[PDB]
Amino acid sequence: AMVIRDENYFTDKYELTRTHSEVLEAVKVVKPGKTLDLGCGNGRNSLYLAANGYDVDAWDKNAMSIANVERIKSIENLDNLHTRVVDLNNLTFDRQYDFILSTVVLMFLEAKTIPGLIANMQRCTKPGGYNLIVAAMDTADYPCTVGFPFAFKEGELRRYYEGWERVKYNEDVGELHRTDANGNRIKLRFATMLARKK
Ligand SMILES: Nc1ncnc2c1ncn2[C@@H]1O[C@H](CSCC[C@H](N)C(=O)O)[C@@H](O)[C@H]1O
Repeated sequence: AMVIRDENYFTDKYELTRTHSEVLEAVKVVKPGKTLDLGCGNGRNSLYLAANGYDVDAWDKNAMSIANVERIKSIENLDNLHTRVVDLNNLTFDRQYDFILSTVVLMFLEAKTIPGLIANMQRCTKPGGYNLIVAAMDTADYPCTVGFPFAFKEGELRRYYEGWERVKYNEDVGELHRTDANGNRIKLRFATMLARKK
């Protein structure tokens, strides 16, 4: 009978990393609706959203991760969560979405993919709908020497989203989980954006 699905629910039951903070913020303004999670991983954001009345397409290239989302989906009876194993470097999609999110994924994709992928996300977003992106940057103050095949330049994500309402946009310094030669978390700027299409 206990129907609450908070940021502890999947985290504690299935040992997932807690729901991304920007997803927890986003849902304060983005109403439940049709959702697309690009590079869903082990599902921390897709399961949280499906459990809270969003209809979610959860896509990733890691078959083991998608099997894990499927397994949890079955246990929890999340009939509004739909998984696929895909390659974002060779994918085009056509449905209309209320909300598309890609959190800490785009830096793993080929540089040639990004302009077309961003264009596809923007085209597949309903007017009034939202896109949430968090991704690594490469800047003079914080070079990306981590080996990501892609990283945003300073101002680049802003420019992609020039005609959108930027509910949140920043390029703040964050940390990777991985550590450097001295065991200190690697520091990089990340483009974080929550944007609403006009
Ligand atoms: N070419 C590709 N196509 C689809 N997914 C990819 C990809 N390259 C990396 N990924 C996925 O990107 C994810 C990065 S980890 C971040 C996962 C999730 N967005 C979260 O916030 O927890 C992994 O699940 C990885 O498999």
